[PDB]
Amino acid sequence: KICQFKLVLLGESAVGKSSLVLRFVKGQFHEFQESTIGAAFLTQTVCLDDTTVKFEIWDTAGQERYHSLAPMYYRGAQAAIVVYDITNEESFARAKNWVKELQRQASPNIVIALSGNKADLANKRAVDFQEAQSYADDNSLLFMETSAKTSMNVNEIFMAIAKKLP
Amino acid sequence: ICQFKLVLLGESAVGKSSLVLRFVKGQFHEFQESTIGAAFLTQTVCLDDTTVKFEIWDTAGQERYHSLAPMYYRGAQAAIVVYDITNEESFARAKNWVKELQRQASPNIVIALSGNKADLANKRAVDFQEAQSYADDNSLLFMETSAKTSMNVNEIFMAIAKKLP
Amino acid sequence: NKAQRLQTELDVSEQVQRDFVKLSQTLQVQLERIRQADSLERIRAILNDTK
Amino acid sequence: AQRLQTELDVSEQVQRDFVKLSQTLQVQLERIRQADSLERIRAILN
Ligand SMILES: Nc1nc2c(ncn2[C@@H]2O[C@H](COP(=O)(O)OP(=O)(O)NP(=O)(O)O)[C@@H](O)[C@H]2O)c(=O)[nH]1
Ligand SMILES: Nc1nc2c(ncn2[C@@H]2O[C@H](COP(=O)(O)OP(=O)(O)NP(=O)(O)O)[C@@H](O)[C@H]2O)c(=O)[nH]1
Ligand SMILES: [Mg+2]
Ligand SMILES: [Mg+2]
Repeated sequence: KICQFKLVLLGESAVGKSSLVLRFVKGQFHEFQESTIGAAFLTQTVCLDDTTVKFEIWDTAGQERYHSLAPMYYRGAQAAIVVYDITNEESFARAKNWVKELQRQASPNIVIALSGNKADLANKRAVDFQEAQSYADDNSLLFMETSAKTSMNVNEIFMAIAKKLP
Repeated sequence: ICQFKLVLLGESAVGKSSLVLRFVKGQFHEFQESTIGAAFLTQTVCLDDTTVKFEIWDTAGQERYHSLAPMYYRGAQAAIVVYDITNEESFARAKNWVKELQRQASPNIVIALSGNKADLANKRAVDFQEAQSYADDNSLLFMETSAKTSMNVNEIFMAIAKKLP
Repeated sequence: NKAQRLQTELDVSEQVQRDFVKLSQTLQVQLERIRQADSLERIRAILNDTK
Repeated sequence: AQRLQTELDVSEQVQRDFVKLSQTLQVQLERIRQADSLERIRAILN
């Protein structure tokens, strides 16, 4: 049994989308990742136990100018990860708008995941875990704090998407 | 020992992608699709005692892509401007491409003029001499070609490589 | 006259933009396929597909 | 209006981001097409 699908990462610039993907796919973490131009594409096949799951991954440039293009990436996607920096409250609200957009534009069946990334930088956490958890529960969003730096909960959230995927 | 960037320009459908297909892959297609954005190929040919690499950018010639051409020919050592010897309008369009390069491209750019589709001489709408004169007055490398018959395709490219500093 | 030809210039802009977005998406899918190719003969086929 | 102009500018800025991006991808594809072995190839993809 082969189940490949399309997944899109969305979020304000510099919250760690690419890093997160580099982690999951190539198991790397670059400290000085440069801002994505337009978007990046990578794939990754991970088996759950018996069935093989292929991730077609679109990592979008997060800067505001690229906002109107986003649909050309998420349209026809069965999964999404909206990412924010837990040390940035503004990047958490911006993340809220991405969720509302997907809920309005994208398929109703899409599995959305919310990532509070840079959990390793809790030294200056500006977004309470419990408030992010709560926001998620109400919107039925798989939430999970992650660290592209330490790899904390990186593989899980991807793995958790695959299982929740119909 | 010597690689140089070259760009093709011309009105849509004059033969630019065919010209490059010929030169690069000896191919030709009676039904080449219109180019979207731009295409890129290279070709390494040994002059006579030195290898020169052609980095060739084949631009889409539809009008909506015009503001973008600068983004391809800036930094280019060479250009080819192509018109359809059976299309008088395409020749006029080529004159302005030449004009635009003389004003905006690098001052030492080698500009070639291609009277393409010369295999269809049976519908010549552009006098070879009316075009040879225009080229001489603008210091261009004029040369009628055919992508179908491969006529002057290697030459024009080789003339360009030759005239390059 | 002002906001006229300017609305159109925008629309053409947006049209070109989308061409190049679709162009890059196609190229990236192809580079990734190649990254996944097993044999060198597999790579030639990918490089010869459609866009 | 004033905003329609700034809208255009942003538009054309993104348009150029993707033109550049496509130029890089095409050069990389071309280097791959010139590659002699899976060695060089995986080197290019890096
Ligand atoms: N400590 C830490 N730093 C991280 C983490 N994820 C990304 N960073 C850092 O944050 C910066 C930006 O990361 P990057 O992945 O480029 O962000 P992005 O969301 O892809 N930016 P854009 O949307 O502009 O392409 C990099 O310097 C990177 O090292 C993380 O989990 N922990
Ligand atoms: N008879 C003849 N037809 C030619 C020649 N070169 C190209 N053609 C024909 O002209 C048509 C368009 O060619 P093409 O290479 O796509 O033109 P172009 O200038 O690249 N168009 P665009 O700018 O839209 O990408 C095709 O039907 C092609 O076969 C030639 O030398 N002789
Ligand atoms: Mg990024
Ligand atoms: Mg063409």
